[PDB]
Amino acid sequence: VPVYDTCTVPGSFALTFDDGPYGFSTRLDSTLNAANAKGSFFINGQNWGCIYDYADVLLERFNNGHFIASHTWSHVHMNQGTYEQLSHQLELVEQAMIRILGVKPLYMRPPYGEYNDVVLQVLRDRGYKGLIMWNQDSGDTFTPTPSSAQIIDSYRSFPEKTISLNHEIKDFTVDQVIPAVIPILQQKGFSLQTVPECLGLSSDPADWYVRVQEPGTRDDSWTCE
Ligand SMILES: CC(C)(C)OC(=O)NCCC(=O)NCc1ccc(C(=O)NO)cc1
Ligand SMILES: [Zn+2]
Repeated sequence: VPVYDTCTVPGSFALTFDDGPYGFSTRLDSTLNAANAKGSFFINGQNWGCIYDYADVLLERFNNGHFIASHTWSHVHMNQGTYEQLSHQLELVEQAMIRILGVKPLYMRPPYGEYNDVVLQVLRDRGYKGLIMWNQDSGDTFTPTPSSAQIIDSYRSFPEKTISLNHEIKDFTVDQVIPAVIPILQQKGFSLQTVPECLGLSSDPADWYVRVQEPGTRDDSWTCE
């Protein structure tokens, strides 16, 4: 399975967000949508909330041209897992997306940026088309953590074709950094694209997923317990 860390489209720039959705996600998506900016979201199943509790955010995201991909169910260190454990960690996110959205993801980003040959083999066997890394880190999960002002200033020098790592579980990323950096990036000529678009893969959202069935209605299976 191909590994990607840099966009190819001239002028493109990918704002990407891990570990969500979260309690600030409707604000984040409103900010992106107001600027016609597209985000790439690498979601968990049970990590900072249960994916089924975020079904409405997920449906908005899915229907507004944002890219949704897997970050594993439990945010595991994938190099420590057996083939079977990793398959289960991916399957569980696939199943949530099937129930909520009717589709399976075709892409994923490994927690901690950690992957090996077992990970790549599982992704191949499960039909994934790519493993998505990044090439600039906002620093929003560094510890000690840089200030929002510092992170915004770093964004002023991230070049074209950046795939930037952010975490939407950080309130200041949603409320301070992204509202400041969207105009910085758009006004200097960058196109805020999803990762598949910026890789010269498809710009059609339907090409980022595999349709399985019609979206389900919430029932007692929509649980992480
Ligand atoms: C147990 C918990 C989960 C609390 O934290 C950790 O152990 N962190 C280990 C940090 C690390 O090794 N490298 C830097 C890094 C890059 C990307 C990601 C990631 O997954 N972004 O979404 C995480 C870390
Ligand atoms: Zn993560």
